[PDB]
Amino acid sequence: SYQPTPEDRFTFGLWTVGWQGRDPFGDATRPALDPVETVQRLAELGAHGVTFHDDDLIPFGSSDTERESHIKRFRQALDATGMTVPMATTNLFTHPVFKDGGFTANDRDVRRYALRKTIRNIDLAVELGAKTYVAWGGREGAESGAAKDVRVALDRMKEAFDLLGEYVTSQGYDTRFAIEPKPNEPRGDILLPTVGHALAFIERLERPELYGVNPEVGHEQMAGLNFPHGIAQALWAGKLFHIDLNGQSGIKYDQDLRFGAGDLRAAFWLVDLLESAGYEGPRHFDFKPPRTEDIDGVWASAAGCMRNYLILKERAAAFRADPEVQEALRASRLDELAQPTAADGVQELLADRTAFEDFDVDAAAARGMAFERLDQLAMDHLLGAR
Amino acid sequence: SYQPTPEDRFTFGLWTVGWQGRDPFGDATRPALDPVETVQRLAELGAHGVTFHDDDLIPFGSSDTERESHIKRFRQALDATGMTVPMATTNLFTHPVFKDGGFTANDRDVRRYALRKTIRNIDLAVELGAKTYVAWGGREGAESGAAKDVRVALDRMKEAFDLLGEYVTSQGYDTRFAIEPKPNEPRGDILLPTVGHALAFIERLERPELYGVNPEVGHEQMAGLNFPHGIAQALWAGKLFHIDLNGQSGIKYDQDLRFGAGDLRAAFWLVDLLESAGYEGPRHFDFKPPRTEDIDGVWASAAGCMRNYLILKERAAAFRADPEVQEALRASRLDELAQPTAADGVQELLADRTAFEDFDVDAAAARGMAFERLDQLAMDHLLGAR
Amino acid sequence: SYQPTPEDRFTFGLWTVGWQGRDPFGDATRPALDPVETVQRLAELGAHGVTFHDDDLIPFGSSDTERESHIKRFRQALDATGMTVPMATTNLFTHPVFKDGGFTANDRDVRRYALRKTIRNIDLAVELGAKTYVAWGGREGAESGAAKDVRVALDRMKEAFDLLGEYVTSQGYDTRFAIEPKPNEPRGDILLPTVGHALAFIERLERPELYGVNPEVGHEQMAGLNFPHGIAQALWAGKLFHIDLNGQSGIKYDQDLRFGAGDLRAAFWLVDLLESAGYEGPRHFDFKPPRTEDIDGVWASAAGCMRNYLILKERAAAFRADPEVQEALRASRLDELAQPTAADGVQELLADRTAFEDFDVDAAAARGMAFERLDQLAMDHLLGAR
Amino acid sequence: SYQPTPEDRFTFGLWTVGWQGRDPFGDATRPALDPVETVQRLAELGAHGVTFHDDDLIPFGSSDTERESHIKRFRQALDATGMTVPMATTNLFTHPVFKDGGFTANDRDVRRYALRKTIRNIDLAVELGAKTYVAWGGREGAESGAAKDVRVALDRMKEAFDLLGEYVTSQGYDTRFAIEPKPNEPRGDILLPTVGHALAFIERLERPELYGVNPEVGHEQMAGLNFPHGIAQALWAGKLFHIDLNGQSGIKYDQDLRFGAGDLRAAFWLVDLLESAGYEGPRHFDFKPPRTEDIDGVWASAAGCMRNYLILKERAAAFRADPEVQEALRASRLDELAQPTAADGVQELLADRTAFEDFDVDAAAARGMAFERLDQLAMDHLLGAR
Ligand SMILES: O=C[C@H](O)[C@@H](O)[C@H](O)[C@H](O)CO
Ligand SMILES: O=C[C@H](O)[C@@H](O)[C@H](O)[C@H](O)CO
Ligand SMILES: O=C[C@H](O)[C@@H](O)[C@H](O)[C@H](O)CO
Ligand SMILES: O=C[C@H](O)[C@@H](O)[C@H](O)[C@H](O)CO
Ligand SMILES: [Mg+2]
Ligand SMILES: [Mg+2]
Ligand SMILES: [Mg+2]
Ligand SMILES: [Mg+2]
Ligand SMILES: [Mg+2]
Ligand SMILES: [Mg+2]
Ligand SMILES: [Mg+2]
Ligand SMILES: [Mg+2]
Repeated sequence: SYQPTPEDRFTFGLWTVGWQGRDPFGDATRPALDPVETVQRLAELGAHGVTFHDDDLIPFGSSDTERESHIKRFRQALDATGMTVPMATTNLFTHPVFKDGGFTANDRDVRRYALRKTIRNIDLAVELGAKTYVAWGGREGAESGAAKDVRVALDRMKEAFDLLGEYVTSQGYDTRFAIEPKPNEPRGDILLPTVGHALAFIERLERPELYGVNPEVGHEQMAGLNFPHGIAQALWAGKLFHIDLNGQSGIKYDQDLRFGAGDLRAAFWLVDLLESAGYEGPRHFDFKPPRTEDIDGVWASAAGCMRNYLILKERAAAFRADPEVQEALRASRLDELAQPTAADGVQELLADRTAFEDFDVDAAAARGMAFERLDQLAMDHLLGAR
Repeated sequence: SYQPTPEDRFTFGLWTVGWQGRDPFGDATRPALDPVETVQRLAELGAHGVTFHDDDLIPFGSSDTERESHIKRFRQALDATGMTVPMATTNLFTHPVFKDGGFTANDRDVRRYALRKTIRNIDLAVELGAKTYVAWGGREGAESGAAKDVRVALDRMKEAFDLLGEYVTSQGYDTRFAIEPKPNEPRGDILLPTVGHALAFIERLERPELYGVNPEVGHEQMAGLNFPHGIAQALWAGKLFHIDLNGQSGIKYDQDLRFGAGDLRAAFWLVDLLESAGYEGPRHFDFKPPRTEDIDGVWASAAGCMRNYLILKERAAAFRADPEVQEALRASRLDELAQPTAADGVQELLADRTAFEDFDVDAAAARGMAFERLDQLAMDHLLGAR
Repeated sequence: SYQPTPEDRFTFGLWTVGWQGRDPFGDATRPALDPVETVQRLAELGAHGVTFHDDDLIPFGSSDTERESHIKRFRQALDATGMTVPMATTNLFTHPVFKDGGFTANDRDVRRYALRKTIRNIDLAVELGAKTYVAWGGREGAESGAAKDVRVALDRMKEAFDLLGEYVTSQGYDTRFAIEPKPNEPRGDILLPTVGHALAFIERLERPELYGVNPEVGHEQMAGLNFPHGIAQALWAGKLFHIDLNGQSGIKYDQDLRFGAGDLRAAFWLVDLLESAGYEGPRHFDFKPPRTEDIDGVWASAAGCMRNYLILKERAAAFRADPEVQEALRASRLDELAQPTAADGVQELLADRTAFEDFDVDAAAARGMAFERLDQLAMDHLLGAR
Repeated sequence: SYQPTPEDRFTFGLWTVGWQGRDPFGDATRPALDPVETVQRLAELGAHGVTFHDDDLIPFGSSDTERESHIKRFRQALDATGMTVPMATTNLFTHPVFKDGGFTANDRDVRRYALRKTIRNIDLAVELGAKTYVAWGGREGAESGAAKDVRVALDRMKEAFDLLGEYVTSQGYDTRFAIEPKPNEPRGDILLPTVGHALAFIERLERPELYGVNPEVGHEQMAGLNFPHGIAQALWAGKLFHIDLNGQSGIKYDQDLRFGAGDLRAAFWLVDLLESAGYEGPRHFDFKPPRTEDIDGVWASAAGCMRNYLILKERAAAFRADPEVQEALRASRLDELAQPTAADGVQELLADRTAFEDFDVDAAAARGMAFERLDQLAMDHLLGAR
């Protein structure tokens, strides 16, 4: 049964189990966690690696001697546990200088400072082993319409990601970027609000191949969108470089519940998709243990993230492996969807009378899709009533 | 003041003022309108053109002799009024044969029939003068997770749009396609749910240049997204081929209120963007006069669509033309957003100590953005209190 | 196994399995079902009874001979199967005359007609043995602000329910009313939009005890509310007279999915609540088999409604029965929540220095609620991982 | 012009212009404001009064000497400006001890502490002349289903309000309570989530007449509800004791934009309602100047709150005063809505053949409501296009 292994590739941010509980209406309920303690406890839980924002590891404002003490300590913990660092990112949202954005701040000097802060952390991420560098532009956007010309801000956003592509190319680094979309919060509306908007943006950059997406369950659900559908389009585009797993219960503030909570059936269809498409990147949890919890509650919430992924993996595997489900898929013509519509081109199609002139539209309209039966088989597998 | 002219390029679908009032809980409240009567009345209201789905003009199932009677009659009305037909589209949603989709139906023969129905109407649209052919895949999607493999459905969707690109290319037609996104309704989740998802999809087609988007105000608002922001990204990508104007009051069923209703400030920021970016396509209204109205109420609702666009155009023009607003934009550093972040490349940026080492982060953090003052000037212009 | 029997009190509307699949963008995909055939197919499935709108049983406009003939063949089917009719309701939304409302229509003659149509069906409901009479005011509301004065509409809505209470009291009928709330659709905004608004309104009627609520899963979820929370307040108020069970996947158009679909964890906490509070009314399913389905998919969807309630009942019962869960509830102090705050009274609380001046606020702040461990035990029980 | 004077009853919380800009992803961008400076800058702006949470005026944990000193300098500022204190409230959400609630915390000692903290501030509110005492239960609720038994929590919530009613009655205080509803944030789901739920709960308290509601624009809009509709029901119930005015752009995190921003047409229909129903309470602004702003942007945002109410008051007044609008209201039969449906009574309605057996349902169905023309006249008046 459900014990995490290194092969499950479960990772967690320093900021997830390290969340102190501070929210818009309340102070911290927990003490700050030491990164070294977090690496050790996560290694004991069966996680494979940890990720970080620069300001999680090195206190904003640290002198270069305090910086290397922090880095050194962290790296001894990693080396002692065998924990990996698959991804890293920059905090371009906490400090008041980023109140109007990092890469798309109206003030040019803030945009330059944002880029220098990011490059300093790309060098660190690369020596720690990170292959993905995430960008969450949480402050890029607006609360009012004339505060941001969005066509000019997209020029500044393209310009910042192109300069970053330039830099990693000239250094010969093997890192790839993954843009993390979110529709709103903390800005009234955030630029590149969904997976689709981030995908389309990448196609306009100088080096498209260096950039993919880091979609998060709760973010797409804050726009009422189907997260497994958005992940299937990112996989179809070859751009799912990383993923953030957690839970969200509707269109409201961003909750970051542990994975499995929130929309449980969407979590099931997501694990089924990730596992049958053979996604091989980290299964990263970007969640917040509720501020009602003490530190024992924090590790119970982190353990529940992994446990729920493994139960859903087991149930999805059993659903697809079941002969009855395989027969129900044929009955709903999922095999026929995999056949080309018109492989002999549009002239064969135009000549075929059975495709239009002689098509019996009413016989075809009367065929049932048998979708409810197939979805109740999926419901029975998820609940273990099969 | 606010009289529609031909230069305003206002157009309406046959199905908008022709909506009979039928909804999921109620029967029709109005009689069916004759297309000829609609062309004449819209021409009297000051509209520039009309659009149509094939089944609006020619009754589904018409023999080829009844088809040409309908077409002939319509074309005499257009010719008598000088009304244009800038866009046309296919109905791939009403008939029960399309219950699981047109282009991405699981049944291969339905997908072939969908493509033949569409090509027949592209030929008609081209001889009537349409330069844009819209595709709204209202039935492409699902209510349950195993009913549609979305990666395979995107293959079938790419395949259908590529066959259509093939066909118009081989015929030498000057039509371009515009995909119309919608997140849900009538399917639980519709494929390519937002402007961003449709933009990203286009980049994967064989002939990307033939395809753009037809975004609709209320559709992006059904996902709680900022519609002026999504339009600015489609304009930045060079893909705003057409637009559908109406109103929506929140995340709920698709209302199609007349333009100006619903989110009035978003309507203001949309007209400001369309007018200052010099969009030159039709201002098309895809709206439904509420079923509470009789035919006099239908033409009053259609007239209100145009009237509201012209009042907002006038207010947005006055906002941007005001010296005080121009001064407030400089104060919020909207001019500095138009300056390149690092035009002398990443090595100049890396060497600049003022960009990091010597950057006074606290002086910069303390600068106010002056955004509330600028937005209250915009509020005063919209309300005519300035 | 999970076989329904009439002992489980499962009931279905004639309009549910009977929906023909017509939606805002599509025509019917199924033929009309004969009520007699519905009564015996539902009896075969293990249902306990059926409910109806007047217009589901007797076609609008039937002559009295035709009316009596429909009632006759229906009642014969009831007698033959042992099926009961627990509830009935009026259709005050389909006919065009109800386009601005039934009870709160601006036209006074339509409000009188709405009342006569309802009274006629109350007499029939009582003859068939219905104990609850539902009123869903789906047309009471507005799309625009000046169209409905809402304080005056609530006077007309109170007036209508007061006259229906006077009528059944004069007749000595044992029937009570249950108001069914819905936030929107088919009107832009519907009056009494949630459970709370309907509960508050009832306290203003002349005979408050004759009226309760008939909440529906998907309706409260269309406003992003927690449906188990809404039901606990209705049960706390002693007003849960009936309940409509189905599924909804978020804030969008009203889907009416089969129960168990949509928010599955909310369905689990709902069955946990109804079963532990000892609700004794009908478990009524107001759902629509998707229009993708044929008649065999209709009965599979209906059967799935009952199966899912019975699986969730079993898991909720096993959860509450588990000693480890019972121990986790004590650790989270749910036993202390049941203790009175200040049964000693106000002056004793004011004299209690340990309640304020000597309360150690930091020792209390430091106690973790242990809610994540508890919620993961609930997750394990729902998935059958114990 | 639109200059506020104290005659307009505009009031502001100390926590509003006083917000320092700390949010879930960011630190403060503004220094703390001294209450004394807020009182005189707001008096200069034309405000009538200020409101407070205990912890806004007296820092949590102040010794009684420090407490009295804070109250002293505040009261001196009040006396010097002629500013009033119409309302006050308790902070039962910021301190970590309130992480699972104040009045419905699972820990009994915290619920007693919550009551003592509130009573202490009721005595201070009454001394400063407050007539309304608001209770916003922002921590009463849950993120998971078994963490809070909601029927027992509502017994504890009733118990707490009953004891506060007993306390002010024994003291002979002339102060009434107003419950402030909010659907979520900071808890996953908050108890009494909307106006209707709070209204329904009040009818179960021991002294219902001591309690009403303090609805907030953005809170009801976080559940997609019509705020003018919610306010008309509270006014119909005689329970609108206070109101919080601000803006919200849809269903997402609570934004607290300045009034007039967000849904501008809902702000117009809200001022129309408050002004035509003769609401006489404070027009209170509970908003947050965006963290992008400096202290000058704080006072511009505050001034904009008042300016927008005064512009919308003028347009709503001109709308209702227009003979053409008065004629349009008669055409839409808003005068007939005010007529009793059946003042002749139930048996006369039953004997009226014109109400049913001789009602021409198709002539009534054919009458248009003329609501679009009416709504466009309201649009013209709001935009000043007449
Ligand atoms: O909602 C907030 C974001 O998801 C944030 O937590 C990012 O994940 C982090 O900045 C790394 O990308
Ligand atoms: O919401 C429905 C769609 O917007 C529909 O009305 C399309 O506009 C039409 O099929 C032409 O594209
Ligand atoms: O969403 C609509 C309602 O659920 C409606 O169908 C009612 O259930 C019916 O009028 C009788 O109860
Ligand atoms: O969104 C939160 C509430 O608006 C809160 O700030 C209340 O207004 C305050 O506790 C006193 O009324
Ligand atoms: Mg998040
Ligand atoms: Mg994330
Ligand atoms: Mg629409
Ligand atoms: Mg459209
Ligand atoms: Mg429903
Ligand atoms: Mg119902
Ligand atoms: Mg708020
Ligand atoms: Mg408030």
